[PDB]
Amino acid sequence: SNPPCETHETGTTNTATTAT
Amino acid sequence: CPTHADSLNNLANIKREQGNIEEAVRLYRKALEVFPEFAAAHSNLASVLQQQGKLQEALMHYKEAIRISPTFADAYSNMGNTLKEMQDVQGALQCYTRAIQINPAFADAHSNLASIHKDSGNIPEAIASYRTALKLKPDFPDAYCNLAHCLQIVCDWTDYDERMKKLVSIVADQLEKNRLPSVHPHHSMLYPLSHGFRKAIAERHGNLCLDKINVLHKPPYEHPKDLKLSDGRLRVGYVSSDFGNHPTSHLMQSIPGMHNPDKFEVFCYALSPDDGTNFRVKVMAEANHFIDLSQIPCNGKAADRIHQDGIHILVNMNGYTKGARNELFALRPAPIQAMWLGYPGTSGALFMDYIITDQETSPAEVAEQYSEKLAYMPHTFFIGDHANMFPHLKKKAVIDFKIYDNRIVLNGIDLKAFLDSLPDVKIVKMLNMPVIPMNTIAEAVIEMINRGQIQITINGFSISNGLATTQINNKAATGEEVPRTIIVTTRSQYGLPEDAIVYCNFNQLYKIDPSTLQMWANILKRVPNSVLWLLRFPAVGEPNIQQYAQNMGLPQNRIIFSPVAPKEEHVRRGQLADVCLDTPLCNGHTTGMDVLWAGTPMVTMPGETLASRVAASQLTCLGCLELIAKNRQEYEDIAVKLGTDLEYLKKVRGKVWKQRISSPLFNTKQYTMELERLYLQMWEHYAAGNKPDHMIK
Ligand SMILES: CC(=O)N[C@H]1[C@@H](OP(=O)(O)OP(=O)(O)OC[C@H]2O[C@@H](n3ccc(=O)[nH]c3=O)[C@H](O)[C@@H]2O)O[C@H](CO)[C@@H](O)[C@@H]1O
Repeated sequence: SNPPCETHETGTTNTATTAT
Repeated sequence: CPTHADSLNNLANIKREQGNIEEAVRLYRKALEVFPEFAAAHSNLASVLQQQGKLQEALMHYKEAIRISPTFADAYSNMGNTLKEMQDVQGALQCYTRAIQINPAFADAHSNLASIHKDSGNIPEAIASYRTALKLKPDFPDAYCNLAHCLQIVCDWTDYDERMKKLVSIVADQLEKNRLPSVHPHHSMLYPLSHGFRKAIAERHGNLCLDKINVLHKPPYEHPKDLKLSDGRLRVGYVSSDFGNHPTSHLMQSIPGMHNPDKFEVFCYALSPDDGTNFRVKVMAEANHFIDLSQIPCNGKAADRIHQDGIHILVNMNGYTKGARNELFALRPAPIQAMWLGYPGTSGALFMDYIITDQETSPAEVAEQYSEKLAYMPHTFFIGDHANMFPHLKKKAVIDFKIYDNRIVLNGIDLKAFLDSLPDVKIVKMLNMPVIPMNTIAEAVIEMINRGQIQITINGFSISNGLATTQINNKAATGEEVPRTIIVTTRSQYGLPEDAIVYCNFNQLYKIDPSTLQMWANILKRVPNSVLWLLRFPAVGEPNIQQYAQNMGLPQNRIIFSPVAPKEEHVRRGQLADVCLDTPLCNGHTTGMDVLWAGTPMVTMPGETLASRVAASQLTCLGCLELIAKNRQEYEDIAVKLGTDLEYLKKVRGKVWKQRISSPLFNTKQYTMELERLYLQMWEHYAAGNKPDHMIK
């Protein structure tokens, strides 16, 4: 397989919803 | 009233942006108290709950928001982020694709979908989605910074200078406005950021752990002030998600067993489940106590466990990498907590006391970049298990197909015994090197390689094609077991020229920047018969390197690419190269040790960051200061000299080959003893009633 390396999960973006 | 609820929801969004998560939760809940069918409040509340580590509770509220409002795209995209964090990739994908289906112009959803492609290894698709996100929303730090890392991975350097400029300004603006920087702590080593920005980035990510433990409301732990409960033994706990087939175990799997059981009691805390490898088996067997914390997913209960064991020194081997549970260290269950080996940088966090390093890696003049106190090992903080994992590479022999030391190579545990059965070996005084003449036996070996045969038998000895290891013994190919047969490794196996200097670099391509390739092209241009040996790591980065090399003057035939290989073949084939050119932006670390164990001289140029200085520290401990450059000219000149002065090359290669053994670089017993001295220095300082200070001997 591919070699296991030092890995990091990519961050995501939460969406804040404003009430109008 | 909607207005009462709307104002509470809007104010909570403000509190959330200010980093006041506790107050945000409070205000969202008060909004739901006023207006229970408030879809936005459910989704927004779920976001901060996710941020507090309350994942299952977050999911409940997302689903409630979607029941109330079936086309609430924000909720789908936000739910996906939670599912992704829970390692439910399929669930996350389905939420993202749904949100995008509801609103194709939803930039956040595209950017989050991109992160899945990225983490799956589908970089072109990740790049495309990130660009769709930026097209819809040009001011989007998360999307831009992660795109920048995608381009780094595949060596896309289009407008690289403008990219760096943008990255730094993004971090600057984010730090000023007190946001979580879109640049990950590990990635910050690759960009021209100040040391101040890098440590700040690490500190903010450390804060995320504080958000997750504040809700636990646990009191400060009491800590042992003596070694009386432990019969005078220092209780050391190693915490890692990488006890198994991971570069980390490949480095230190022997260390827990080397520890002195009369003075030390070793506790290994695994953050990951058993993968069934001999790596996991060894640590479980040789540690005094092995605890599977993947059975205890609550950080409160987990930290409670560590504390019950009465740990004096708790060791962080993850840092900001996957599998980390830094919340355990944030709860301070031990009186002394130190960073070690796993993460090439500062935690930036107050809950860490020391970083175990060395004078060469982390000089006093750059101590500013760390938040921890420096704890110096006497040589290098780095270690490898190569002596235990690959003892079959300790000795070698060659075949005179014409005397080269790296054209056709034999290795094996039983190699000496086989050579004794051959009445015509020449012993070339280089240790000395056995040479098999071009006889019947040599012809059979070369025929095996040429015809692509798996394995032949000579005098009862199994001779193996080096390319066919997995077909012969999987456990041997991964490094779980020492190979039993005699392995053949040739330059013809990888399309390397027989009559030329081979410069190699076996790192992931993200470590290469345009400055580095320029420096390599300068070297190749000055060494007429020379090629550069790289890995398709990943393969899609290949046409990029090739094109940029053309633009620097190198024809494509000067650069040879090989696929990534199993662990054992990767270490072994390093013998075929003449010189390894280390990457200055971020050095080979594990792969640095891999290269030196193969007996291959590595040329390095240490930088300012820890990650850019590890190779120089390895070479210092190894005892080869002449391979350490002080600038780019010297780096080029050293590499060009090795490639042109073939007697000097013979001297240097011989020196490295001898020093793998005689230097303390691969000596895990001497390492463990020295590490124990450092631990005791740490403990006495604390036991005497002092806060941590630089243990620079
Ligand atoms: C920049 C970075 O991430 N550095 C870390 C990295 O080391 P380093 O930077 O040396 O290595 P990587 O994380 O890329 O891991 C690559 C792995 O692949 C293996 N390989 C390589 C090529 C190949 O063809 N075949 C093969 O099996 C190497 O032996 C290594 O085990 O992990 C170590 C273990 O956590 C840490 O100490 C280092 O700080």
